[PDB]
Amino acid sequence: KKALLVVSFGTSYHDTCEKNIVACERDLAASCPDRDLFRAFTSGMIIRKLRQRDGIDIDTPLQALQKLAAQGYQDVAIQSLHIINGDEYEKIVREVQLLRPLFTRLTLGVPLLSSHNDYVQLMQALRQQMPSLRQTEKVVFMGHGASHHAFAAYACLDHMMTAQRFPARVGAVESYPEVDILIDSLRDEGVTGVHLMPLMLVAGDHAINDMASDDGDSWKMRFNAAGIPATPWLSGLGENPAIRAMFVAHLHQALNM
Repeated sequence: KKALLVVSFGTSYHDTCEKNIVACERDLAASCPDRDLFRAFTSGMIIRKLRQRDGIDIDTPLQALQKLAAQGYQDVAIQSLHIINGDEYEKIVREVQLLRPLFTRLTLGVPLLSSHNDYVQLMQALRQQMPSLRQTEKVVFMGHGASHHAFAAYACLDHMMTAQRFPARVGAVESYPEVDILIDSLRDEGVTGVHLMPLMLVAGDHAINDMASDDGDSWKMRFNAAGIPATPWLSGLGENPAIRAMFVAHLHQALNM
């Protein structure tokens, strides 16, 4: 009796959830034909909202594993759908370690950016969702998170793209790298237009409001005011099959360790 537990931050937006979370959940479940698929969200705020508005009861990672032990699952494999290997992920690391004694085997895969090779692979994956570019055009990715794990990861990715001349740049909403610096920089280089894409699992309010909207504080209005027309592409990273494949590869690395 084996289980597969897929852990996300969460979203209360059904459509982007279905397109990213569920799509990742499905591929992960499908690569484990002998496991039952279970879900857990981490964000209390999202859990409460789905409960009050939809009647949906989403377990936390602690509630999910306790219910799995009560159902007789002795071996549970867990994959978290995080981009950053940081604070959210370490919280799941602790909770898994705590509840380990309830099971014969508990295994946990790691977030997207957890080694040099993940950065390499993630940049290959991102290249698959980028539209055809004019040479004065670039794609601009919008990350989220101000922790030191998150912004260093965004900077590093920007550092690698720039060095290798990948036709994209990475910024982080209200974090680093800063989009105003990026805008200045792209303007001084002669950038003609940009494609804004979320560097996030799902397209939530950050992507809808801060990245793509018509509010004057959005990244696309600020690119436009700098004379660099911006076209928003509201899709989470879960919609990209190359990213879903990285999640799968991480689940199987953990199982194989």
